[PDB]
Amino acid sequence: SKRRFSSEHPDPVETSIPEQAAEIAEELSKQHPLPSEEPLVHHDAGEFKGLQRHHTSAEEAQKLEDGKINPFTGREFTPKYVDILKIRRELPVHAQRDEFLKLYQNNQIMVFVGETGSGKTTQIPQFVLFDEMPHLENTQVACTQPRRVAAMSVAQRVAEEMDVKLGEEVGYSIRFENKTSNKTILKYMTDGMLLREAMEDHDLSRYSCIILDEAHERTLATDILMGLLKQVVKRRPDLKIIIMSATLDAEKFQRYFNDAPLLAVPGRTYPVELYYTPEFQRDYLDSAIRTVLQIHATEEAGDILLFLTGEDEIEDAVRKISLEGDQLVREEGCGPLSVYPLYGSLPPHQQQRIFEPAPESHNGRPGRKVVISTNIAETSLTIDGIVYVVDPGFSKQKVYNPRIRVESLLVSPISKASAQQRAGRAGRTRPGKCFRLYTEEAFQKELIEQSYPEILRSNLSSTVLELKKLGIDDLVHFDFMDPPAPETMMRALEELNYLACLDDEGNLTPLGRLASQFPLDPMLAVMLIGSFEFQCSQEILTIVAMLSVPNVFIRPTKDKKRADDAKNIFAHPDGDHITLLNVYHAFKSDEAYEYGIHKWCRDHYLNYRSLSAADNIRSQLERLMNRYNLELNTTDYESPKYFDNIRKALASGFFMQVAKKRSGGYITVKDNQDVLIHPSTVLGHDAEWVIYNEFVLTSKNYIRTVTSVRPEWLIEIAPAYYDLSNFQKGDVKLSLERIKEKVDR
Ligand SMILES: Nc1ccn([C@@H]2O[C@H](COP(=O)(O)OP(=O)(O)O)[C@@H](O)[C@H]2O)c(=O)n1
Ligand SMILES: [Mg+2]
Ligand code: NI
Repeated sequence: SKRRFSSEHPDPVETSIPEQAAEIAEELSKQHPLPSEEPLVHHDAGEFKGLQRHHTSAEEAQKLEDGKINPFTGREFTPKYVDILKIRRELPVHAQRDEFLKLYQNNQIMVFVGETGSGKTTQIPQFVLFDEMPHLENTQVACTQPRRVAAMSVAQRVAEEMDVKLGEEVGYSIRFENKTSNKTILKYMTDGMLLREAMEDHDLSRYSCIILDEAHERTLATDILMGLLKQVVKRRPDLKIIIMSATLDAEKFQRYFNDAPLLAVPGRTYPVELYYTPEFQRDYLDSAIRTVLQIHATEEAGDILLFLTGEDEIEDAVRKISLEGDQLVREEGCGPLSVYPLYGSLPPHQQQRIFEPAPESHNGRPGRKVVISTNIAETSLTIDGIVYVVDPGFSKQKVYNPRIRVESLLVSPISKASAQQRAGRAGRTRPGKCFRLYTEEAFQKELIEQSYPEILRSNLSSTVLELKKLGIDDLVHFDFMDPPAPETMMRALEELNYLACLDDEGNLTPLGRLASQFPLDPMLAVMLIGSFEFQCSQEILTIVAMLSVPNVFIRPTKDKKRADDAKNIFAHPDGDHITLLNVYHAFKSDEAYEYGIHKWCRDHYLNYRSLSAADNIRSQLERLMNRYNLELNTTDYESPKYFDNIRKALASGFFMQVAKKRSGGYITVKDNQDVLIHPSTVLGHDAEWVIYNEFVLTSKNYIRTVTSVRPEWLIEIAPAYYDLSNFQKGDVKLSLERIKEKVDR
């Protein structure tokens, strides 16, 4: 039965200021509807006309590959393309090309498996390109990666293998980063971005083929896509699906996909000699740095791959190994050593540096390359020439606390499966070694078998809003390969209801529809959309962007005081959200430009990469707001309302993340949890009530990135949530009781 709404228990949708803005912006759009997406263009000079769709063979394709003229363009192949072509034809998948094609042609859905390095991601989409000829039938081919870096990098690679401009025929699409055009045939993308394209077009009519790659990682977006496409095939007989996975046990995938056929590529990997440590290593970084240097000194030629858990850690490791590395060249006469980082946030031109050849030695002692990388180097891509792996046995993983309902990112021990995959990378070129910084005992006993799929480790808030935009009604019976606890799904509906993205009946509100057009956490989108109603859109727009990137402040452990002093320039007391607005404003100042920008960031102890990212994110966000008719406005700084309005917008999205100061530490509105402010910030005596961006649990529980807020404002902005009937007795409800009555006449 329909829920009743009163002044005592209002409708969260009607009381949502963001909802108002959405309704306003929605109508502005109806005065000028948007044009339909720009069409695709291609080239036919008749190069393919000798080929018949879904009847093609490997030989028929070779002749075209071996022809003068690039069939997809009409221009002629470059001499480097021919060199590359010989190399890539030595990959294992090329032996099975006709076997693969025969399955592609006779089936809608198929499973593909092979060791990392078999040539799945780079080749198979090109195989499909020749048999499908999607540009002739006015379609594309999509290939999804769980990882940003894997998508961008491999797209750069395959563009060269097809001898085409990046962004023209071969292109890539990432969140806030897009290289594509009307010319694009083969599009490598993150599984998240394909999911978003599906939200706008449910049938994905632009793609005659969809390749879900690296399924074994079983990321949240991949699992959803598998669920969708399993339906789409019914509406679309003209669509073909390929599921690629690195694990040879795919039987579960076959059943889920309705007993689809399996193609397996046999392992070509060489033997890898495993080395363990005699006892537990408490500090693995120094253990790792030493192992690398040991190898470079004592071992025969070949390149080293080091697995670490994050950028700051990796950049720190690049520093030390570069330093001690240069010392051995000078002191001990070692061969030269090159050192490259790899992690998620890296720019593309920095990404591609890992493939550079090892330096040539003049000392008669081998020159070498060491790549310090995250789990990206586990299955997602391969670096030619790696004979040596160093495995500290840690990765940055998402954990979930269903009781508290909180997502945390923590460095934690890897699965046994991951350890095997890491070691396997040393045996590609020839026999090689893998040095594990744990004990053979720990590897068998302590490490777990496999990591649970992300769907089980996530809060489903964004997942739910995505599903509803896709037209899914019953979210419990949705076809997930591994269903989440239904309790988690029900919580997400509540939260999105309070955010006024959904009504009490579960239907999308105008806010929800608009919020889904932004690639942000629902809290961030709501905050951003309703921002102009609080007359600070320009400032909130900046703050969302800053929140979309890592902490920009650099605080070396030895240099702490100077770094803190540098930060207090931008620091706003009880303003951590406002601090973010200050650095970005400082970052874009004409003053920092004259100073020189990279030097400015370094001297002020700020990270240029993070701030550069935010700048791009902000631009991409501003573009969405102009498109969907969200007004850009700002209040004069001298105004008494200036900081109030920002705090109001912030509360509008984040009102469910709030804490009140203990009378007799802090208590959180939701769940009534005792917490402490993160040491990274101190608060004055005037902040009884604060909004926090982050819940951080290490032993004791912290809230980070905090900004004070007046509890009155909470009642005004979110009256449905702060309805006292929802609260249980405690310091929190009593205090709330008193703010209510004190509103008089
Ligand atoms: N991002 C990438 C991925 C692969 N490659 C090259 O392409 C070969 C591996 O092909 P692949 O990535 O398609 O193999 P799979 O892991 O997909 O099965 C290797 O010889 C790599 O050197 C590259 O240069 N850059
Ligand atoms: Mg691959
Ligand atoms: Ni049921």
